Amino acid sequence: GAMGSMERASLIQKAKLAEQAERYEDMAAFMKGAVEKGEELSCEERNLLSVAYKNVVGGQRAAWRVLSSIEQKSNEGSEEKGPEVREYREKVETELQGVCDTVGLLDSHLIKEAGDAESRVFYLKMKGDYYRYLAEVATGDDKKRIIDSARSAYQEAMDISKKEMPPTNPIRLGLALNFSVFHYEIANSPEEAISLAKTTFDEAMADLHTLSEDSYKDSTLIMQLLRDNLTLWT
Amino acid sequence: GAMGSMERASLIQKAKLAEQAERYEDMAAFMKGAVEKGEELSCEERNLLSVAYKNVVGGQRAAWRVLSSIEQKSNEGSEEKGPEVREYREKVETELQGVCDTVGLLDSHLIKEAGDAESRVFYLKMKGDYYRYLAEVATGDDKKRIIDSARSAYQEAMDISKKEMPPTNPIRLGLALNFSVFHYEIANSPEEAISLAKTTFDEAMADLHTLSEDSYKDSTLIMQLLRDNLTLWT
Amino acid sequence: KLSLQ
Amino acid sequence: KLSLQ
Ligand SMILES: [Ca+2]
Ligand SMILES: [Ca+2]
Ligand SMILES: [Mg+2]
Ligand SMILES: [Mg+2]
Ligand SMILES: [Mg+2]
Ligand SMILES: [Mg+2]
Repeated sequence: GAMGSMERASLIQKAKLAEQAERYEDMAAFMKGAVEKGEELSCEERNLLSVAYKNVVGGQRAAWRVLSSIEQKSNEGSEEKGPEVREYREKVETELQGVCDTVGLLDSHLIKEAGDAESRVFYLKMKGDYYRYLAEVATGDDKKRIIDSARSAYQEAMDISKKEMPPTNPIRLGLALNFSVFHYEIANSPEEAISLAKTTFDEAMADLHTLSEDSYKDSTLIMQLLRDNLTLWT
Repeated sequence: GAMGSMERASLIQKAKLAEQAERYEDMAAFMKGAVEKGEELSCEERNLLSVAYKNVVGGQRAAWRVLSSIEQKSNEGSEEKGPEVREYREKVETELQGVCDTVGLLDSHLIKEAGDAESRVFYLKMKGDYYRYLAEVATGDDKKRIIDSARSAYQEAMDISKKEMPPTNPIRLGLALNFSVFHYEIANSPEEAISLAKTTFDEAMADLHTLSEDSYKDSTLIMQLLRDNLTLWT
Repeated sequence: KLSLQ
Repeated sequence: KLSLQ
């Protein structure tokens, strides 16, 4: 890898600088280099990895949606414009799929070394998320298998989080939020999405009394995102 | 070039799609491919070229400024953090300089084939702009020569625009705005900056009566930018 | 927009 | 911020 010659600590320092500069491609390359040093990631480092790739793939997904919408309109009384829209949508799609495939890092070897609930749930949620992004663009013979890979990753994360974390844990809440979105947007299961979001919200509500002021702010922030989705869906 | 096998018209079509998707690196690569076909650019195509590279280099400049500010703070009672901030600022700087050097396109061979005032002033203003971006990061033995290259390009564009274009022409106005910024920010000549912005504004004001409603909106928009700078500088 | 941002 | 945007 191109980061093989840079110190782990220097990669982490530069990932933080890249975040401040809004250079998320650089940030992701730095964090990929840090992961490939082979050591486990701290909580802060896991967040740097997630922030970097979420921003990179977020831009790709936004562009894919714009191009897909144009492509769909061109396939209606529409005037033929040639293969260019499909070609360029395919180009963006392939790059997106490449980034999801890279986030490989989970399989080699972050997840197998993650033993604590906070690390293991974090990585399995990530695995669900990036299979979900692959599912968003999938149209072929593997679409069902991609969806099931997302589901399986989310389900293992959910099982661990329910056994090992309090209902207000922000990682547990963000996992439940995203698995609920998976049910709604990917799995054609709006009722499961709503049930999961509602039960997650209610159980967190009942546990807020145990929290410090700072933890209360952390948990209620994600609870509001659950409520926002429930408001949209009901 | 990687775009050598794609049709000129397909490159232009994909540049427009990339703009809609906010994929400005792609947009710039497409427009570079179109320029390298060797044909002159239409007015719309010149704008696509400019939009693409302005967005690319704009992100690089914003990141360079963040990193430069951190580097300056580290060089004060500050704690030594190693070479990483300088290294990463240098990395972003080198990439920025590479993009400016690419925008090469003007020299091979856009400017020498540009005979009409609207094309020639547009390209010479671009040449001034990208030498100005090189000047913003220059610290070495060529800083003075870089500044003079920007000045010389702007001056030739100004001479042509004053002889061949009305004072309300949007290209003429945007050139005057940017040359005024060059005087203020690069050449240590705030009085020349203010004089140029004021004279440009006043002469445009006196010519607005000749314009259609749509041309009036185009010209007054850039006049407001001149006024905004004058308000800041006085 | 719906997922954790 | 000052130049043509
Ligand atoms: Ca080492
Ligand atoms: Ca051809
Ligand atoms: Mg290396
Ligand atoms: Mg371990
Ligand atoms: Mg090619
Ligand atoms: Mg010509």
